[PDB]
Amino acid sequence: MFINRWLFSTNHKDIGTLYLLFGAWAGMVGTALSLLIRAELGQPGTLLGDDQIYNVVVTAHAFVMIFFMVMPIMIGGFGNWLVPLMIGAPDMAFPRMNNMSFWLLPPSFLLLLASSMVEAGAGTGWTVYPPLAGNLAHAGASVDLTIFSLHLAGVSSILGAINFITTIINMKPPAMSQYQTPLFVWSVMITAVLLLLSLPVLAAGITMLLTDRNLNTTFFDPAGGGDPILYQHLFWFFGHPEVYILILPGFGMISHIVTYYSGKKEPFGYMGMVWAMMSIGFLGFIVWAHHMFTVGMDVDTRAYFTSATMIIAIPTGVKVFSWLATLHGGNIKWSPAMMWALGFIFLFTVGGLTGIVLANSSLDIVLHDTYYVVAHFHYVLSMGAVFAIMGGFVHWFPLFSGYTLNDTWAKIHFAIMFVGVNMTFFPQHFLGLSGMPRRYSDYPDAYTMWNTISSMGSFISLTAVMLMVFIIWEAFASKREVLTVDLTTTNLEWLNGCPPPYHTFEEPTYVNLK
Amino acid sequence: MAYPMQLGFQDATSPIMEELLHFHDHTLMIVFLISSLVLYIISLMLTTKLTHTSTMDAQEVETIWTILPAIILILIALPSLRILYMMDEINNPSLTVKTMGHQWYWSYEYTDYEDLSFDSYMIPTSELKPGELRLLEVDNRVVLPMEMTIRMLVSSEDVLHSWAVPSLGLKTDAIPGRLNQTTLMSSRPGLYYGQCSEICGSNHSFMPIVLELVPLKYFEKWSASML
Amino acid sequence: FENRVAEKQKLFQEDNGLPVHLKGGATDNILYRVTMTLCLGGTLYSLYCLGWASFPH
Amino acid sequence: KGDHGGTGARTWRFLTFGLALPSVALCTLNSWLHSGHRERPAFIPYHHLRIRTKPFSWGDGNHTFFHNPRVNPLPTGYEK
Amino acid sequence: ASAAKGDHGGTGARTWRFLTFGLALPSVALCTLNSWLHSGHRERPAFIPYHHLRIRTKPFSWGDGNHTFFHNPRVNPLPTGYEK
Amino acid sequence: SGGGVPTDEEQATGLEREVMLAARKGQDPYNILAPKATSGTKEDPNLVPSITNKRIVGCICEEDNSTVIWFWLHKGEAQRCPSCGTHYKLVPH
Amino acid sequence: HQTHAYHMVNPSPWPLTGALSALLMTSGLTMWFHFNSMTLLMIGLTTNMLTMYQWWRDVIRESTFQGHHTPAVQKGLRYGMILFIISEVLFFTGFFWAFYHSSLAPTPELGGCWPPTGIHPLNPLEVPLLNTSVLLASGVSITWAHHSLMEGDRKHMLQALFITITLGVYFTLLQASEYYEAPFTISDGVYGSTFFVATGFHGLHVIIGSTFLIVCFFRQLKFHFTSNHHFGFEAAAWYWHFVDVVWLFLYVSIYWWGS
Ligand SMILES: CCCCCCCCCCCCCCCCCC(=O)OCC(COC(=O)CCCCCCCCCCCCCCCCC)OC(=O)CCCCCCCCCCCCCCCCC
Ligand code: HEA
Ligand code: HEA
Ligand SMILES: CCCCC/C=C\C/C=C/C/C=C/C/C=C\CCCC(=O)O[C@H](COC(=O)CCCCCCCCCCCCCCCCC)COP(=O)(O)OCCN
Ligand SMILES: CCCCCC/C=C\CCCCCCCCCC(=O)O[C@H](COC(=O)CCCCCCCCCCCCCCC)COP(=O)(O)OC[C@@H](O)CO
Ligand SMILES: CCCCCCCCCCO[C@@H]1O[C@H](CO)[C@@H](O[C@H]2O[C@H](CO)[C@@H](O)[C@H](O)[C@H]2O)[C@H](O)[C@H]1O
Ligand SMILES: CCCCCCCCCCO[C@@H]1O[C@H](CO)[C@@H](O[C@H]2O[C@H](CO)[C@@H](O)[C@H](O)[C@H]2O)[C@H](O)[C@H]1O
Ligand SMILES: C[C@H](CCC(=O)O)[C@H]1CC[C@H]2[C@@H]3[C@H](O)C[C@@H]4C[C@H](O)CC[C@]4(C)[C@H]3C[C@H](O)[C@]12C
Ligand SMILES: C[C@H](CCC(=O)O)[C@H]1CC[C@H]2[C@@H]3[C@H](O)C[C@@H]4C[C@H](O)CC[C@]4(C)[C@H]3C[C@H](O)[C@]12C
Ligand SMILES: [C-]#N
Ligand code: CUA
Ligand SMILES: [Cu+2]
Ligand SMILES: [Mg+2]
Ligand code: NA
Ligand code: NA
Ligand SMILES: [Zn+2]
Repeated sequence: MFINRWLFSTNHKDIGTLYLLFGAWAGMVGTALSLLIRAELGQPGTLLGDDQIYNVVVTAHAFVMIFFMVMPIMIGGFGNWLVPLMIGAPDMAFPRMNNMSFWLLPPSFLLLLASSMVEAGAGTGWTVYPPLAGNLAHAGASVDLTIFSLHLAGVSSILGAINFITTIINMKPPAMSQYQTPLFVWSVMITAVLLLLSLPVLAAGITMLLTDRNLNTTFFDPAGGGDPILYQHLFWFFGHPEVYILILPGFGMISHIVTYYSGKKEPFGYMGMVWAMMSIGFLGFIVWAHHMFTVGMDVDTRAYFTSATMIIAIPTGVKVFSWLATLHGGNIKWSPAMMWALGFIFLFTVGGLTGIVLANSSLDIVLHDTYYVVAHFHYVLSMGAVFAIMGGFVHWFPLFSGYTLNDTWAKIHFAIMFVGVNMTFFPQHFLGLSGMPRRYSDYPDAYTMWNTISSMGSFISLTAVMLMVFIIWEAFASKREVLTVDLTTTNLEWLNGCPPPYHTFEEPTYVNLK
Repeated sequence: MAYPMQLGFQDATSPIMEELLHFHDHTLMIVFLISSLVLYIISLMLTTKLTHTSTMDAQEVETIWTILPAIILILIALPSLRILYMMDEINNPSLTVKTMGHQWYWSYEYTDYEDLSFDSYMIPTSELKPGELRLLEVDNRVVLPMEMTIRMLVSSEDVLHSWAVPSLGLKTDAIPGRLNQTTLMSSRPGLYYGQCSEICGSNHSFMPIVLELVPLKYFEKWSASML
Repeated sequence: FENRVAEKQKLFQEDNGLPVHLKGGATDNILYRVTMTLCLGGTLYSLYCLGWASFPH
Repeated sequence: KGDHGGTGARTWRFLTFGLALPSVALCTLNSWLHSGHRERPAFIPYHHLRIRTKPFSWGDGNHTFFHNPRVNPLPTGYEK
Repeated sequence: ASAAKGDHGGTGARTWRFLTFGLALPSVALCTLNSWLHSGHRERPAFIPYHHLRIRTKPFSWGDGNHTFFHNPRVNPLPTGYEK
Repeated sequence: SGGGVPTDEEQATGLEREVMLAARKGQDPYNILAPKATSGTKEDPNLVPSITNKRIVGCICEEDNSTVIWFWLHKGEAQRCPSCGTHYKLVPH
Repeated sequence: HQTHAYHMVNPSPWPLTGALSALLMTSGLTMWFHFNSMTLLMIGLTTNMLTMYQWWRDVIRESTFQGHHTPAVQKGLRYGMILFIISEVLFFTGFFWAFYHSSLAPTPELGGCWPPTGIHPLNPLEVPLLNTSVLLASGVSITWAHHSLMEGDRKHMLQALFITITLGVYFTLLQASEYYEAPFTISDGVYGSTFFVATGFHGLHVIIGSTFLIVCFFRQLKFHFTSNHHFGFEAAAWYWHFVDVVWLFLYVSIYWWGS
């Protein structure tokens, strides 16, 4: 029965639980890697005494946090648990294929571990650009294991996207149109469309890297008439959609949390929120070269990519102002999840603004490949994603487990994290403006003060992560079983109790057309 | 070069970098304003016992929330693009210098007349002369004439690198098989420092760039002396 | 050839409690054990190769 | 991208106001921003241009139908 | 559009069989003729050891590492030229 | 032309066949169609079938509302949507 | 217990055996490229085929033999196959992008021209044109098969499907022969790289699509399809039209415009 249930699952809630456990474990790995980064930088000089190992740590930190923490938690975990419940469906459209999207991730992560254990690892950056990542500068198996890890992660997510799009289109109540589905369900649909279209392009590019390294192709090697810059276009044609993939389910969860703890039945401006996410999804395919403003592109191309990139702040601003307008007039409940969501709004806004700075290709010449970019994305993406994840986890943990958390401990955890991430990443703006490069294991002496502060910040967030583990333990240890939650009339996922039974909606909801 | 506790850009050494400073000042004000307005409104929404929980009409306010950000973006894009097109405008340089990136050092070629080339390596910390800067000095600096428009051509003989000099507003990736052009003009004599800006393996942190800007007559004597 | 779909419908609808991947009978169990043994043993073998490849040899 | 369920009137109005007309407005901006007369090139009486094998059936026979004196030279050059 | 048929009415099985045997398979037969007329071995070109061709950055994982997977000795020279 | 291909009437089985047979009778036991509302007054409540004694109703109170109002409807006296007051009455089997 | 029309699938081991097959194939390719051994790769290919065989066998059992494919379930599978084909279109789009990037801006190492100096392309009017007529003709014959099935005609469905498969096999054998006869190789710079990787992935998809058609042929011999319910045949025909359209793009781009 254990193996049938947890290895042979065809159940959306149990597969969601597997993804949350996997993503939480990966989050420990990725946090440990980030602490090693900041330990190397925490004083001038060398700590590891091996800058290839430092480069391997940075590369693995990013792959772990993106492919094994954020996407499995947001899409595999919250998406599987919540989407079928929010539409009254009895499971996902392809409940068995869903299990393979899960089970592809432990082998994907094992391939990443293998890459770091053999030879001298893949110290490439998560971009994996040739020729650094080719067979002369990274001879041996590490880069090929990294490529295969990405292939398996990509297959998992492509099949998961097929599953979520099919489920959301085909399995709502017959009376429910797309414009009666909750915003989290929209956010998952749009994320899945982006995954469907973008991951096959990455798969093509990394396959061409694999064949240049092993079959004597020359897609990226000028000696054969290839071009390293072609790899960058293919990678970023996926990688820009990927940054919206990482945040869109977060936007969905934030809309639900802000609505709920404002005591409102609905988010402000629902159709504007749908418009904004669709517009971000669409524009997200036409801006990628802003990752390439220093490669030598023509000026008119730089001008186009600057302009298209700035257009995205318009629909994103609609979402920010709409979250503020959802708070407007609320009976505000100062729950820990609400604190996470308010932290998200502010930190996402800071990071999105420094992204707007970077969109100006003239200024990006000076800021590219510096810690300004690292500060932009650890605000807008890294800590945007983490804060929405923690808000969703605190808010929905009682649904998934049947048990309540201690709210005072959860507020303490929020406060420690908010201090820690700001101490870590705010000083990186100064490092970037004053010219410190990213991807460095050591820095000229002038940069010492802000590196020292940033590394001290990293330990504060470590204290928060350890506390989060204790808080989860305390809830399972004490066994306070949920009775009721408010606002079930506008939050269907709660209406089957906590946790809901293995099978829900065996008798579907009744929804008529008036 | 940067100095301890610095918060913003290195001082501008070239006119384009001056322009960038003023453009940055213009944009950062907007970032500050918008970020503080969002913070303020968050606190405004959270500090009243008054309520309004019935459905709110969104059309009127969404015009404000799209038109105003669109205007703001245009007010950023206009100076941004003017500077972009200024940078690209035809200049007619007096000198062309090539740089080739390698793991892990730069080489320089001055082949307008004479065939001069040399390598430029970081000074290890153990060899620095007293008062020299850790991770920044090189054995052979890029000697160049001040107050003159110079064409730099940038490539690589192995992996990607990127040739950067922040105080001149310069960062041009060094890609094998490609010859990327940028223009350099220093308003002042002096030593101007930069660091390799595309991850190129284990010694990416340790292949700096040092320009040495001197009057033309001194540049010519230095060139002549290489014969 | 003759249409024997009805006989397979009766087989795969028999109320014997078997999950669909085993409901064809003993052959299903053989093919399953073969597949699972290859998968699990190959996985153990791949972990050995990792250990081997993790050190200079 | 997304919705794909019913493509009804509501969806096509959403696309009209949410994507199509914003695109027209952006391109209208782009155009009325690169507008402004550009220097007319030196006149050169190339034989493959300003073709006259029969007079035009209007005007003096020598002016094209939407002749713009600022930018359309006659076979003998620009008009005064 | 730049076709020349007619039928329409209904496109059923009879029509698609008609197209299969009356147009598609005759076209395959004709291109099979065209092809089995321009068949034959042309004179292979002088070998020149161009550096953008016969690329070898890592040995192939089969044979002696220096032969492509569908190596044809008659028409595929090695980096050192044709085989004897 | 010729025969030899089974029809659904001949060969569909299981739930597929149940859905086909019910559709012939004009019935919808498997909830494929959206039910059409009544006037929803106390005298003419919306009639909600269930195989049990309670079922979740979602009420789209006005056409084009994006917010759906969800609640369990129990057997017995008709209940009203907490947003619009429209009446629903459970009709077990 | 349910009163919806959707399919609650029995707990299954095939997702796990499929995921482990992927680990074995990828670690297997690594061991082949780097450690001179095919062992893991052979195990992985075997477990992959076993997993596909048993998983799709079970889908047939669930649908033809057990009746779980109600119209709502079939509609989901239609969306799923369309979305899968879209993802495969984007995968090929990356290889077309690489081909156009390299051929529209040929670098000095090529001679600054396309085709590169020293490359002698195949004549697109010879076997490549024959392959084009073969795949176009098989798009006509599969459409005859589909209409025969809908019209209840077993014999002509089987004839037309057999003709379709024969043409797919003919394409594969012609392409195998062309690969052998080609005087350029995958190691012949970016011309060989784009040619063999793009047409090779397409040839893999022809073999996949032909295999799917062969499954459908045997299921039809066993009377699985009804005149109205035959989604496996519909999906194999959509996939086969996808393979035909990718070939037309390859033929126009790489063989004709790129010659
Ligand atoms: C904003 C995120 C929260 C975390 C904030 C932590 C930091 C607090 C600042 C909280 C307020 C931040 C104000 C900027 C701090 C530095 C002042 C400055 O002169 O910056 C100027 C430039 C470069 O300027 C120059 O060319 C040199 C000028 C120096 C001469 C005067 C010296 C003394 C100035 C005082 C500086 C203090 C050092 C700060 C040292 C800080 C160490 C941690 O630097 C930069 O561009 C920094 C780029 C940051 C980009 C994001 C901006 C939007 C977020 C902040 C507003 C939201 C509400 C905050 C309300 C905050 C609510 C929590
Ligand atoms: C969650 C992930 C995420 C998200 C959502 C974003 C969102 C944005 N990003 Fe960022 N970005 C990354 C993750 C993300 N990014 C990562 C990981 C990298 C680096 C990759 C690497 O090299 O490893 C990166 C790199 C990166 C670069 C390249 C810089 C360089 O390498 O030199 C650029 C440049 O344009 C950029 C811009 C932006 C912009 C304009 C947005 C916008 O979508 C933000 C829009 C939001 C707002 C603007 C705030 C809210 C709006 C309002 C309050 C309305 C009013 C505002 C105005 C009128 C301005 N990003
Ligand atoms: C999601 C993405 C993500 C996240 C969360 C993070 C988190 C952190 N990162 Fe990030 N980082 C990247 C993505 C991310 N990073 C990427 C893409 C790069 C670029 C790589 C490259 O250059 O190639 C990078 C690079 C990078 C650098 C630059 C290295 C260099 O240029 O040399 C640094 C330096 O300080 C840094 C530090 C940190 C720190 C201190 C944290 C954290 O310690 C901050 C605190 C956050 C946490 C502790 C999260 C904990 C969450 C969980 C444990 C989940 C729990 C789960 C459930 C409740 C279900 N990162
Ligand atoms: C009959 C028509 C063709 C049918 C298919 C035949 C086999 C091709 C297999 C296709 C797999 C496609 C991958 C493409 C890789 C290259 C193979 C290209 C096609 C091919 O077969 O190319 C051959 C080279 O094969 C070689 O190197 C060896 C190739 C074998 C090893 C491949 C290993 C790499 C596989 C990696 C796959 C990654 C996939 C990831 C998918 C993720 C999606 C989310 C060409 O032979 P040649 O002697 O150089 O020149 C002919 C000279 N007379
Ligand atoms: C470098 C080498 C890397 C190698 C990596 C290899 C990785 C994976 C090993 C794959 C093993 C596959 C095993 C067979 C999977 C069949 C899945 C399938 O067919 O799934 C179906 C759904 O997807 C549908 O239709 C539509 C979708 C069908 C998808 C079939 C499998 C695709 C696997 C490759 C994916 C990437 C494709 C390329 C994109 C770039 C059925 O859904 P179930 O939930 O099962 O059932 C539902 C029941 O109602 C049916 O009665
Ligand atoms: C279902 C469970 C399945 C479990 C997996 C089966 C385990 C197989 C054990 C055999 O292992 C083989 O041992 C050979 C050594 O004896 C290796 O040959 C290699 O090593 C040789 C040197 O002995 C060389 O000739 C070559 O590089 C190469 O052939 C080869 O790599 C390896 O696989
Ligand atoms: C039922 C479950 C149990 C199954 C156990 C399977 C055990 C297989 C062990 C044999 O290992 C093989 O050894 C070969 C020789 O030792 C290798 O060939 C290698 O060496 C050859 C020498 O002839 C070369 O030609 C090849 O290209 C090269 O791949 C081959 O790759 C490898 O697999
Ligand atoms: C028409 C469509 C849906 C309306 C509905 O059926 O409920 C609505 C939803 C969101 C609206 C858009 C957003 O509110 C953002 C923009 C707001 C501006 O005031 C008009 C253009 C603007 C782009 C809007 C056009 C249009 O009214 C949209 C696209
Ligand atoms: C045996 C079967 C008759 C239908 C039924 O079984 O009653 C017939 C009908 C159509 C026949 C097939 C089709 O004519 C297509 C093929 C024709 C080839 O010449 C022989 C094999 C070939 C595959 C045939 C084998 C066999 O005789 C089939 C399969
Ligand atoms: C951000 N890209
Ligand atoms: Cu050279 Cu970094
Ligand atoms: Cu981007
Ligand atoms: Mg860079
Ligand atoms: Na260090
Ligand atoms: Na059909
Ligand atoms: Zn109601």
